Amino acid sequence: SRRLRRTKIVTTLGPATDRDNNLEKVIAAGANVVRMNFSHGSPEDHKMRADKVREIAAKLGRHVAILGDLQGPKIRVSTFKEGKVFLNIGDKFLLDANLGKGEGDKEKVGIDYKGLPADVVPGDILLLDDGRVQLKVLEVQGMKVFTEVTVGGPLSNNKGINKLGGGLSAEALTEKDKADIKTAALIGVDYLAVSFPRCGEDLNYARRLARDAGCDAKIVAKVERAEAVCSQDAMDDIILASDVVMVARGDLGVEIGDPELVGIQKALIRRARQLNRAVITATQMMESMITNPMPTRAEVMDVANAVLDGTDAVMLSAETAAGQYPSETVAAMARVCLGAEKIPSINVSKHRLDVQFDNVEEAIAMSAMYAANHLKGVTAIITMTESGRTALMTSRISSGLPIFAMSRHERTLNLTALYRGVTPVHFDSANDGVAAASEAVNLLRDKGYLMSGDLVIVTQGDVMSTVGSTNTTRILTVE
Amino acid sequence: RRLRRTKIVTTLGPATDRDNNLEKVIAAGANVVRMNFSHGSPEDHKMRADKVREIAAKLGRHVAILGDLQGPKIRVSTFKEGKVFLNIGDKFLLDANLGKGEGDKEKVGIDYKGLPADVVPGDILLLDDGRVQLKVLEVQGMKVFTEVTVGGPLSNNKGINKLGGGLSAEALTEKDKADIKTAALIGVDYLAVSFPRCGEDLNYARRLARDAGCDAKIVAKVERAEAVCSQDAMDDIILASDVVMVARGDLGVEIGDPELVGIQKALIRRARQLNRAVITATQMMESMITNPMPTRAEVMDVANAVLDGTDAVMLSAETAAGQYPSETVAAMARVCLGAEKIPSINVSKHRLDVQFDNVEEAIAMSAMYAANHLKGVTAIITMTESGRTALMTSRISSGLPIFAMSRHERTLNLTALYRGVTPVHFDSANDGVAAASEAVNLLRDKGYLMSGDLVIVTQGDVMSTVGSTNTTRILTVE
Ligand SMILES: [Mg+2]
Repeated sequence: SRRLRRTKIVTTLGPATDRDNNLEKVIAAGANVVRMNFSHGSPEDHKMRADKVREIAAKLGRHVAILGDLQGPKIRVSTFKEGKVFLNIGDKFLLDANLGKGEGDKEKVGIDYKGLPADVVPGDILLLDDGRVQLKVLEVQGMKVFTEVTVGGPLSNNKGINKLGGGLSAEALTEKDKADIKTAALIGVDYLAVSFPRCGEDLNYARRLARDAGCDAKIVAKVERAEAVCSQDAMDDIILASDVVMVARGDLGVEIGDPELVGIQKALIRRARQLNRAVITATQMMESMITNPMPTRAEVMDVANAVLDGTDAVMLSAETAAGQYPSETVAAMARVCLGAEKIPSINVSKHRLDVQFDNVEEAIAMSAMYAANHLKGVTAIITMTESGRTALMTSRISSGLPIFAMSRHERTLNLTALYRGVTPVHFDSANDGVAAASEAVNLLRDKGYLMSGDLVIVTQGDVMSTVGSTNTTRILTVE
Repeated sequence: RRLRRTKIVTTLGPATDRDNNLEKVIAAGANVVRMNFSHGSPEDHKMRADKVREIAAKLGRHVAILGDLQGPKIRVSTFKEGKVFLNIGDKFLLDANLGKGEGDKEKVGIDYKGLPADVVPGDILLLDDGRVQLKVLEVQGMKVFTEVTVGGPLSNNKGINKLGGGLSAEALTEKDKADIKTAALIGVDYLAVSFPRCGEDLNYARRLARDAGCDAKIVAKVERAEAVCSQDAMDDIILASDVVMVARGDLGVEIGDPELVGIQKALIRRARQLNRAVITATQMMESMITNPMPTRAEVMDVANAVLDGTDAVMLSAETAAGQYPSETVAAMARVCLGAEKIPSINVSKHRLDVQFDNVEEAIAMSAMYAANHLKGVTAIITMTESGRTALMTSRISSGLPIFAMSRHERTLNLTALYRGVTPVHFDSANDGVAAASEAVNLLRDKGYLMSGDLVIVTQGDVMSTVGSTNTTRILTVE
């Protein structure tokens, strides 16, 4: 009975995590979900990493989900010779769909996204590398787009382009994405994230490609486009077509304003939890730790306010994939989460006043959380669920308490590793009813989670039938 | 045009004297300039005060001046050369006798001669915001033997903190006493007291200012574990203060950067509950000392302090010593405006269950209740010669602008700190509804209000020399 971190940590893999024994150290420091970024590496790199993740998990007795993250369309500026100059005034600058590796410097670079000329009209603003360069388009002729500076700076190889506001029509699933879905299906990823989705139909397309390959992974919608957050209908359309919502702040904040991002993040987290979906807060939470062994105060406050906003999880990218302190960044991130979770605000719920359920399992989950949060002496909620679904519904409700999700399936335990406050715990008993319940309570005891006097809320499916699911709460005393 | 409500406090220094940067930072929207007595001579601050009042009279703006005492210098003194060190169990020593004798081989001087009797075997000293650490082994006489544990570079004059509370240094130094006299000569609007353990410290500073002829409003820098250890300690500090400053630098290093979020939030809420203003302080956009754009985490930090309900957000080096002082101010402003649209920070419970025993506070509260719930209201106008109704009304979350109408320059500069408050000079010689409508028409003629608009006005209307604000008016423009 030590306080358990509730907020979950997603960590991208890469060179920094293959080198030495770092992957193992980042799992030990507390990673719950490992992210494979298909933007880099080859299928054999990702497959080899998947084997070493599962082996390390087996050895450490940890439950670690695998997330596969699709690249989506490369809307970048391609490559020069290596003269990354660009000035500040009103120089002209060309973007030419037809151009290979001619140095920018002047007014020329190629575009990987051939379709940009159809998508921009004079007076549109293109932000390059998150806005550290900007350009105003004067004219579009054929596959050439003639822009002027506005703001300036350094312009390196393959840096991204975002249109201010929505606008581009590049298709979400690139051919590389279809191949990579086949790879994530072979690896058997637990979650599969779709870049640049326009609406929910893009997500349905990716989910079917995954199905046709044999993979029923849960879909993470990457919310990176002004088009996804421009109205509550748009936002609901994306979320409902997802199993997990990923709040991807880099591109999304460049398109709409960086100030308007804070409202939008809070709104997406709140809506995801209302629709019984989990949510990741992502990009580069603790950027400064690519380089330095300690976070920025601002980075701490960022992570902590994501925690207080209701996020299931927070994500590291280059910090763990390419940085100097992979396990250290995890350790720090975990400390920030533990800190922020003490704040009374994120411990209390209204318990969905004015919400009506039409689902017995959700009723059980909601009334168990209500009992749990208000009964003196409760120290844990236990969800015996082979699908994980009770754990998802209970974790939608804020609380200081740990939720223990008991299942016999590796896929369910891995799955639940992403959920807020959920500790997946392997359980395979042959008992049912109160015997299974008490055997789970005593297993949790033997592991250190419960003490001999505690009260525990238990949710279970008990019926004389093959029809139906979780329909039972028990309030038991340990030992 | 929708107006910014969160105020911006900008520290002065080399980068503000240079070129015409002071005026630029004022034009971009600085509402309070901060003179940091840790650096510079008294004549530098006197010069800058003249320059700020010149620029503000020029631009028709009201800019408050805040003076920030240095407090005790708990630092590492200096050494010949020694800006580097390794440590996986290495020994280090602090000895209070030393002027400039080498870091490495475990020696440096302490400027706070009282550190050895405050550390006890097992204590950790975090140096340079914890970038180096030390665990204390032994202390004999005025020497303190430690081992290094966490390490790195140790430059000149870097600070020391004890993990948790502990240190017993006096809050008001002799330098602080000299500088309280300088701040009195300048005539600062706000005066910030470093390292206060309890309200008594603030009371000492305030008497020193009083003896010097200075009635500045006192700003408690909350930098110490001892100040947030309990709700009683926190109230003791806040009640002795006029303004609360969440000084995240030292306090974070003392209680742990994680605990700092909830402490900041607590401190802001309690400040506002007790009818004081609050400033979230130090290095809010650190990145822009060097880079022309802020870090996304800095934007997140800033906007969440807005949502937390701060009166003001503060820039240090960004404006005193950086390359982009006016541009940092403008970035900070855009973030503030963006964050202020979030419904969260626009809406109030209007102090359910709270009872007033002050007519003026009740007038301010019913004023804001009306203003926030009457369709077509576009401004609240507090007619107040002290500003006290502006302080009170602005305690209440709203999207609406509060125009604070006084005839006194010190009241307008004072209120420049208050969240959502725009000071406007007004001096009518008419009374009652006359001066009321005169003020409304001034605000319309200045472009602030449109002819259809409804406004809420608070003032004092009574045929007596007894009392203050006691009236609310809901008027229609033109
Ligand atoms: Mg699969």
